[PDB]
Amino acid sequence: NMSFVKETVDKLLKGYDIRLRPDFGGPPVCVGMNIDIASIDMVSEVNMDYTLTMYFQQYWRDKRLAYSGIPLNLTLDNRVADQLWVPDTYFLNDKKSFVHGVTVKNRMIRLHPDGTVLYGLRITTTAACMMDLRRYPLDEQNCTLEIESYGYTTDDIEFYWRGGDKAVTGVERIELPQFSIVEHRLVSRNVVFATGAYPRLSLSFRLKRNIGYFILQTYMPSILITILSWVSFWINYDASAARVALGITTVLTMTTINTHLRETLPKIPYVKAIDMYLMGCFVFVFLALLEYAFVNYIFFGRDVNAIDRWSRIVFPFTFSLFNLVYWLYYV
Amino acid sequence: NMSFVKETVDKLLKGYDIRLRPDFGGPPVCVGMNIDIASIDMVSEVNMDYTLTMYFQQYWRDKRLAYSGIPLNLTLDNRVADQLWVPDTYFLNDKKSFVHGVTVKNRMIRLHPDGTVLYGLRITTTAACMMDLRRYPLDEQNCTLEIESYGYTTDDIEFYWRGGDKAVTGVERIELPQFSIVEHRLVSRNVVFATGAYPRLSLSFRLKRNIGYFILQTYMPSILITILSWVSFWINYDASAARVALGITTVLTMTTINTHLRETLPKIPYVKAIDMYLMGCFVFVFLALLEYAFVNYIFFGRDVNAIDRWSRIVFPFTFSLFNLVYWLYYV
Amino acid sequence: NMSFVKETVDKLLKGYDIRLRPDFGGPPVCVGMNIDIASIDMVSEVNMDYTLTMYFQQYWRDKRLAYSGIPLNLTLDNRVADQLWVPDTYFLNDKKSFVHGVTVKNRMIRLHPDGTVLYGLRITTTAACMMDLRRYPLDEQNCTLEIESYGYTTDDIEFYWRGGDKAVTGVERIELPQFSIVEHRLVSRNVVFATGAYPRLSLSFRLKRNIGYFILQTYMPSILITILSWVSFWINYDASAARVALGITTVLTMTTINTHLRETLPKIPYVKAIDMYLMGCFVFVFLALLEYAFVNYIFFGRDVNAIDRWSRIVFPFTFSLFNLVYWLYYV
Amino acid sequence: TTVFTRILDRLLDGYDNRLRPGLGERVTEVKTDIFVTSFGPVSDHDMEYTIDVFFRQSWKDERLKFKGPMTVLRLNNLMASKIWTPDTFFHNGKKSVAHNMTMPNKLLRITEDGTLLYTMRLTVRAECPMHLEDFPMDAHACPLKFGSYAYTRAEVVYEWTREPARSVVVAEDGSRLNQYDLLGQTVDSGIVQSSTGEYVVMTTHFHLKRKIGYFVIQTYLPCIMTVILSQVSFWLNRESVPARTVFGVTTVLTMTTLSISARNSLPKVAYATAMDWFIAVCYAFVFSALIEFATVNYFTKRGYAWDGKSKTFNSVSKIDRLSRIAFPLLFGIFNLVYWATYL
Amino acid sequence: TTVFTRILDRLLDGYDNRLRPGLGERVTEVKTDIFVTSFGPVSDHDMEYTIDVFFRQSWKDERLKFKGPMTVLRLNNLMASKIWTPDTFFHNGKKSVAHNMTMPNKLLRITEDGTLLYTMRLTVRAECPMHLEDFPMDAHACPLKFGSYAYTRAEVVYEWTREPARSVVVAEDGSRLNQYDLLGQTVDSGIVQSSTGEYVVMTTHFHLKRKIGYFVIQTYLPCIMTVILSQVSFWLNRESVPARTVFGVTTVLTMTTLSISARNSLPKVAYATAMDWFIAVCYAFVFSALIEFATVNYFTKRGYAWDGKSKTFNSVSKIDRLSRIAFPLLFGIFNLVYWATYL
Ligand SMILES: *[C@@H]1O[C@H](CO)[C@@H](O[C@@H]2O[C@H](CO)[C@@H](O)[C@H](O[C@@H]3O[C@H](CO[C@H]4O[C@H](CO)[C@@H](O)[C@H](O)[C@@H]4O)[C@@H](O)[C@H](O[C@H]4O[C@H](CO)[C@@H](O)[C@H](O)[C@@H]4O)[C@@H]3O)[C@H]2NC(C)=O)[C@H](O)[C@H]1NC(C)=O
Ligand SMILES: *[C@@H]1O[C@H](CO)[C@@H](O[C@@H]2O[C@H](CO)[C@@H](O[C@@H]3O[C@H](CO[C@H]4O[C@H](CO)[C@@H](O)[C@H](O)[C@@H]4O)[C@@H](O)[C@H](O[C@H]4O[C@H](CO)[C@@H](O)[C@H](O)[C@@H]4O)[C@@H]3O)[C@H](O)[C@H]2NC(C)=O)[C@H](O)[C@H]1NC(C)=O
Ligand SMILES: *[C@@H]1O[C@H](CO)[C@@H](O[C@@H]2O[C@H](CO)[C@@H](O[C@@H]3O[C@H](CO[C@H]4O[C@H](CO)[C@@H](O)[C@H](O)[C@@H]4O)[C@@H](O)[C@H](O[C@H]4O[C@H](CO)[C@@H](O)[C@H](O)[C@@H]4O)[C@@H]3O)[C@H](O)[C@H]2NC(C)=O)[C@H](O)[C@H]1NC(C)=O
Ligand SMILES: *[C@@H]1O[C@H](CO)[C@@H](O[C@@H]2O[C@H](CO)[C@@H](O[C@@H]3O[C@H](CO[C@H]4O[C@H](CO)[C@@H](O)[C@H](O)[C@@H]4O)[C@@H](O)[C@H](O[C@H]4O[C@H](CO)[C@@H](O)[C@H](O)[C@@H]4O)[C@@H]3O)[C@H](O)[C@H]2NC(C)=O)[C@H](O)[C@H]1NC(C)=O
Ligand SMILES: CCCCCCCC(=O)OC[C@H](COP(=O)(O)O[C@@H]1[C@H](O)[C@H](O)[C@@H](OP(=O)(O)O)[C@H](OP(=O)(O)O)[C@H]1O)OC(=O)CCCCCCC
Ligand SMILES: CCCCCCCC(=O)OC[C@H](COP(=O)(O)O[C@@H]1[C@H](O)[C@H](O)[C@@H](OP(=O)(O)O)[C@H](OP(=O)(O)O)[C@H]1O)OC(=O)CCCCCCC
Ligand SMILES: *[C@@H]1O[C@H](CO)[C@@H](O[C@@H]2O[C@H](CO)[C@@H](O)[C@H](O)[C@H]2NC(C)=O)[C@H](O)[C@H]1NC(C)=O
Repeated sequence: NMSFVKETVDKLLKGYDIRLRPDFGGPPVCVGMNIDIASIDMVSEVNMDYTLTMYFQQYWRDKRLAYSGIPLNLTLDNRVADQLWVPDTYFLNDKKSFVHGVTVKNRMIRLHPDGTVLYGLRITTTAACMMDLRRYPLDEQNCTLEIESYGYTTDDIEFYWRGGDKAVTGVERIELPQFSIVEHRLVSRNVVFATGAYPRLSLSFRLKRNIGYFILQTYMPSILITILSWVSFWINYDASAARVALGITTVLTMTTINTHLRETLPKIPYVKAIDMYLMGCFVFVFLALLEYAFVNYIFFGRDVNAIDRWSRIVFPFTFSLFNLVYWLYYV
Repeated sequence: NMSFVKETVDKLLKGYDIRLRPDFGGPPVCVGMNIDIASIDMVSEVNMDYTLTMYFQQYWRDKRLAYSGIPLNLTLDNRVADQLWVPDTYFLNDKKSFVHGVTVKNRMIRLHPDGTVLYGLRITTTAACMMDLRRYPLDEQNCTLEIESYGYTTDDIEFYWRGGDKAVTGVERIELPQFSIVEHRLVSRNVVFATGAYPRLSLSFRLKRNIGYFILQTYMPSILITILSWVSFWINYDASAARVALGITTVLTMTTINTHLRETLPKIPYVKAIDMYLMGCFVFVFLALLEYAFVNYIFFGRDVNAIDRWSRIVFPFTFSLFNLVYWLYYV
Repeated sequence: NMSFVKETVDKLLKGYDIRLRPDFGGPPVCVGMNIDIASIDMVSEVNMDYTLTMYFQQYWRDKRLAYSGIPLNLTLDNRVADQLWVPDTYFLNDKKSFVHGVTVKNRMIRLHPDGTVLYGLRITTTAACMMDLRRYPLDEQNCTLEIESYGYTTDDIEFYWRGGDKAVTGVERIELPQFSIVEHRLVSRNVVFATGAYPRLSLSFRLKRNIGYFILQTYMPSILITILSWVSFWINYDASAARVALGITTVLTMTTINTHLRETLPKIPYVKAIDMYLMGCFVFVFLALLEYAFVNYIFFGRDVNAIDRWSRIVFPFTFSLFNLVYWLYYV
Repeated sequence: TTVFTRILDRLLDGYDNRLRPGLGERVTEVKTDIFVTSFGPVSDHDMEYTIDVFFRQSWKDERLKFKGPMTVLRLNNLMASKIWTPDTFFHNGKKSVAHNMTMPNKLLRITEDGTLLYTMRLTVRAECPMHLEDFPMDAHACPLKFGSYAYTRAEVVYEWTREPARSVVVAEDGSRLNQYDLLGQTVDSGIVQSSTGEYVVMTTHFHLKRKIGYFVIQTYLPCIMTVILSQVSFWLNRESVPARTVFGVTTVLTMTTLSISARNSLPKVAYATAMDWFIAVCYAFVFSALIEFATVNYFTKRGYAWDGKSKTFNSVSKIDRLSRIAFPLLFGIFNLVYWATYL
Repeated sequence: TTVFTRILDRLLDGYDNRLRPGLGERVTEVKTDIFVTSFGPVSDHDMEYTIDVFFRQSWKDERLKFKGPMTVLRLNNLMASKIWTPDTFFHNGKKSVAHNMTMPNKLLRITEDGTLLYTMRLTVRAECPMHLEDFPMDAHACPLKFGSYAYTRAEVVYEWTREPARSVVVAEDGSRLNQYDLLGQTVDSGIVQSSTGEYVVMTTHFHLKRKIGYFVIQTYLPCIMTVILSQVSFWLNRESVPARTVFGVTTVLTMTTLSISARNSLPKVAYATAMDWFIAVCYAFVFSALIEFATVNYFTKRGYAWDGKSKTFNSVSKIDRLSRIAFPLLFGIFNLVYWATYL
């Protein structure tokens, strides 16, 4: 009887006070939360945030909503949620979030005979992630999602992961070209403010950046230009025009790489690991041009070939030592 | 006689329960869907998504809305949809969608005497398309549009394409600046989750990128710079200033092409076919300048012309061989 | 006695028809407007608009809101403006406007015993300003804000600046990084459309661009390179490698300066005053390289030392003459 | 006031806004005219254009007949939501805005005979499909199509208030175009057949012609002078091997710098524009000029030039002598064919 | 719960939220404290900064006194719209967002004596006028001013909940500054007179100090090494004219490239920053180095360099000998004055 189901739901909402939490004035209401990750759209270093799409399900029991005589789980229209109490769950580090509303609002309400409420939302959220980019691009970030109740303290509400470690699924669905998911973790804790103590659920991912793009596009061109600057060491010292043109161009080429690479990479206003590598490579090409200026300065006075001969060994060896220390430190 | 129609519409909505689907508790309601693609605005590799504008029609029968006595199909003001049951259809892979609202909400409600409901929406949607960019710019992409019911399982609702393969129109009229729609496909399938089986309608396109733009903009400039570096092999090795200036300038110009190339996606950090071609071309120009460094280093100790003589053949032959492997692999 | 105040305010809104203007069907209602400018945000050449944040106060008298027995000016909650008639004032040249809504809507309603209404809004608006950039960056713009009634004609509403020429305050406090406000003006007039004649209030600023930034950024680097190209005239003509490299690099630097500068400046798709200067300086550095080509062309057959000697005077004198014509025409 | 309140209440009493006027009896005729307050910027990258208009619609509704002291009721725009209005939409619109500052930018006037004048202020981003093969010497006809979304031509038809040429009016000071000239507009009206029926569509085509003046100085002149500059190397003596190689290689870099900046202001179209062909040919002239020196350098017998007071000296290369004529003549002929073809 | 439902109904029975507490009787005192959860990024281009706060306001409303089994009512945030709240706005705020996911980020607590605690989570983009004459060695005081929009100081006054220093609290790990250091904040209150009356303003100044580490590696060091590099040309012999001309010209191009990209991170301010003076002087040294060579080249008597065997050779230029000391010394003196002036 479609009329009997309508009458049962109308009776529930005639004497239901949304201003009061379940078991108001008594024991705290326990809210179980499970997340089904749909995708992670973009991880932004410039904005220090990431975009996450997920199915956010909350699970709590409200004895006022218990109904008898209907052996079914009522799937109601999403507009009935406006007449029911829901937890005031918010994301502390979220910067901009919305619920998808095409073709209708992506919202689910499911009721159970004992009063249990399953409440699911399809949410796309941009959550803040203060990334430490000191090892960029060989860095490993840890981006979390803080889940907390805003108005209700631990004496009113309790959060827990429904299913334990199995509360968050779909992590294997995450396909990021620049990152790979190494580990995800579920944390349940209490956070104390001036207004009281609040339940906190934390979902954190450890993102490992892939180095392949930067080896091909940034590290390799820098190395070959630095190796290119060593060609001057194998040219005779009377070829002043040839060796200055090689030295000046590579110095200018190295700057052009840096000034244009930074315009592509995320322009964070501090020094990254690559900024140490590019500045180190600039020094090598700068020392190579300074190396000839020393040779050109003293072959006039009278071991002149010795400076060139030792430069063919010291520069490749020191750059190898520079790479050995650099790569062992950041890997 | 609009007075009679006003009575008819009010009679239909008197006691009409919007939370219950047609034939609630009985056989599932079959929803037929046909799409008229107005345009495909943008296809973004950076965001891995595309923008789609379409007329989205849903066909289903509701015996509660059957009417008699008026030989007409009732086209009502779109605000009646707020008083009618509509399917909770959403797009599973969309990122942000909206219904146009100028001058009014772009929504259509058309009733039929047998109870058939036509529900049309003009929607612009940004749907997720996980593009494989390994063969860029000679790649082919398969972007889909997943249509699913959010709350209702297959036991309550059913989806199908109205008209078979003719359900989607306007694809052949689409013009994309960077792509061409080779083919489109319609798939109907049932998808099983832990919470039950849900209907799925999938609309997919196969996009083939046009290589013509990149031949003139990226490939040919890189080939000509590579051929330019071979001119050094035809210059006398005694011209140290001339051949180093030619070699250094071309190597830098290769970096200038590589750095400044908007069309090579310097923004997203992924591996592409064009990245391997530009890196391969950079190796050739780097070996040509390094080729002179070996000739310049031993023409005083003593076969010197042999290295130059062989480079006039090996470099054009290896670059041709490099292009043979590259173009056979990516085409 | 807030209970007495509650009775007075409730009586005012009982029987209040917001659809009708005061003195509807009678003489037009005079609306006085004063603006307190808070800031001018971003005068953009790319979008040909500017952003204005202001306190928009409208003064009009509504006899229906006159109250007696309270020796106070009733400042009410801003939500009362939705229950009162307000003028349908709009900004004709605005492109995107919003009323600030944190913590609540930045809206003010203040009632007076005689029936005078003070209605304040804190508005950020982007208003279109079609700039003539022919003399950019030595240009002077005139950006306006057009204030008009949309539906009510001059027979229904009148607009005037409350306080005469003191109706707009805060102009002297405005600080623009790129512009300095020379003068502001207040105009009251009528604008005739097809639907009738409507009152118009116009606030206009005259902005004079500061040249200090562009002297150090664009003009001086071009002048120094042009002077750099004159160094070739002081090199002997037997040094072909030195004078061509000097001329070529200056020409290439000028292209580098021009191409990179245009990527900084707004994308104005027409010729600016600066585009005439940069293109004029390119010609000078192009004639300097062409000057050597003539000397190199005749020193074999044959005058040659005379051409080089005269170029040391003609080029500095012509470039000074070009600057005199350019700067007197634009400044 | 009380009398006027009763008049407004009487109009909406029993009014059903879900039914169009004359539903089931006659076709609803809507008269439309447009006053363009500003023809906004055109975006090549998005293939769209912005336009700000006063969009006026007029139709007859017998349910709104009234008798009173005034013949025309200039009402608050909130009255529009309580009555029936046409569901007009722009077929090629991408994202439109109905301005809401400080109040909804709408007006509604009801004449005593039931005629309704309904106007709103809109910013419309409409699709303008552009073929950019002739860029930057291309002309476009950006359309603006509007009609009913749900009502077929058997229910709602659209007409222009006056003669079609005079029904779209552009303000004299309403040109926000920077790189385009609005030559005029053509106004038409036809029938579009879709999968839901036949609909009346009103079409306005704005004919735009791009201004080439910016691109002549920014790209065409530097490219022509760079090609001419690369041909200056032909007049340098054949003994200046380092000098002419520096001239040749640097100009190829200069062309690369100029070429790269030419795609800053274009959409990533897969086809080649008219400016792409010019740069490609400019690359060929620049590239062939350095190849010419390589041929000259390949036969160069002596590394020393004329001493000035005369031993043998290298003669002027016959390749170099003919290159001073062939290269400029072919580039001049290419320019004549190129500019005549597109202009 | 049924008891609490009756209490809430009694509180709002006859309650008018359009009137402030004690309207026409006494000034409403609003005690405010701010908890900064994250001090977001600072934008030099827009002269703005972002901050995420818990904005707590407290005031007494005798109409909300209640007696019940509990002393504090922790109600849903929808109760805030049913009662009077202060119309607090941020004077320098540009575009602020009150977060509403998944519910309104607001809390309301009513004590039995009528005291209210009203907190909301906000993201505020406030204006911060910046004087960039010392960029990047510059410090700023970004204010955050708030008060009543409509109620004058005779109707609503604002006080800090505790001592002003302790009334603004920054989260220990809630910092989102990439190139700034938050040295601390000063808190003050005052009166501002406007065209509508006198209002109480509560002012919080955040003192920021930009970190120069990024610009030392990116700009200053390449500029200093380029200038030092351009002075290396003074140690080359005066006979190698093509070599030194390439050195002088290419470094001016290198300086131009570094100059061009250094202005990418600054607003188009009409004044010169501290970094613009440094680049202008660095440009002057590189240009002056080529002019120095042009003078030496002008007097160069012999085109052949020293053969290494011993016919006369060019002596080392007196100009070159002095330039090896004056140029490094003046640039060292300028740096000593430059860095002492700004650091
Ligand atoms: C958080 O805050 C935002 C506002 O900043 C809220 O959005 C607004 O929510 C209101 C309450 O639900 C809505 O009334 C309001 O209007 C909605 O607009 C949606 C489409 O958005 C476009 O159109 C609006 C209106 O012109 C325009 O403002 C916006 O910029 C877009 O152009 C509609 O889909 C939506 O319809 C929903 O409600 C109607 C009710 O009859 C149903 O019939 C529909 O089926 C649908 O369920 C509605 O009209 C919202 N948008 C605004 C103000 O822009 C969020 O809701 C807040 N979130 C939470 C969790 O509270
Ligand atoms: C990204 O970075 C965040 C921090 O910014 C990391 O989050 C931390 O994760 C660690 C785990 O790796 C957490 O440590 C664990 O916390 C649990 C919860 O503690 C709360 O509850 C207990 C009572 O149950 C209180 O006593 C406590 O004060 C807290 O209120 C503990 O239960 C865990 O203890 C377990 O292990 C220890 C031994 O190590 C045993 O002695 C215990 O009995 C127990 O078995 C543990 O301490 C930490 O709390 C998290 N911090 C925050 C702020 O959330 C993310 O992990 C990181 N991301 C990744 C991928 O690494
Ligand atoms: C982009 O990429 C997607 C995949 O990511 C492609 O989508 C697939 O498209 C193929 C067709 O090319 C689909 O294959 C078809 O599946 C139908 C549904 O199968 C389901 O249901 C049946 C029962 O009805 C089950 O048995 C089955 O296990 C599935 O659960 C089939 O009905 C189709 O049958 C057709 O082929 C068979 C022979 O193989 C014939 O016997 C039939 O008569 C009939 O012709 C068919 O197998 C596949 O399901 C799609 N996958 C998904 C995930 O959608 C897109 O096609 C691709 N885009 C482009 C442009 O290529
Ligand atoms: C930016 O550019 C705009 C134009 O686009 C300038 O605006 C103009 O400003 C001038 C004043 O500087 C305006 O001229 C004045 O208009 C007044 C109003 O005219 C209206 O009303 C009268 C009847 O009262 C009608 O006849 C008329 O048609 C209009 O409808 C006049 O009252 C003024 O008259 C006074 O000066 C004139 C001489 O100029 C005397 O003869 C009179 O006796 C009297 O003293 C005057 O004509 C002009 O109308 C404005 N134009 C527009 C389009 O608004 C801005 O000034 C400019 N910004 C800056 C900073 O310069
Ligand atoms: C990209 C074009 C590439 C073209 C490649 C064309 C390559 C090609 O075919 O070269 C052969 C020849 C080279 O002439 P070029 O003047 O460069 O070289 C002379 C030639 O080698 C003579 O034989 C020498 O005299 P000799 O008897 O040995 O004493 C003479 O010595 P000297 O007197 O100087 O000491 C050399 O200078 O050129 C043509 O016949 C005109 C071609 C016009 C081609 C026009 C093309 C536009
Ligand atoms: C910005 C630069 C401005 C430069 C302005 C330069 C103004 C100017 O005219 O200088 C010329 C003069 C000498 O220059 P320099 O030493 O290069 O020229 C020598 C000079 O001409 C001798 O007279 C020549 O010997 P002689 O008598 O023929 O036998 C000698 O020939 P050789 O023996 O080599 O074959 C020449 O090399 O320089 C100064 O006095 C330095 C002043 C301080 C300069 C301080 C610069 C910072
Ligand atoms: C309503 O939902 C409840 C909870 O999910 C369902 O109860 C589960 O039923 C499945 C049936 O296979 C069992 O395996 C689970 O153990 C049950 N769990 C609990 C907590 O009872 C119930 O079957 C659903 N009813 C309907 C009609 O769908």
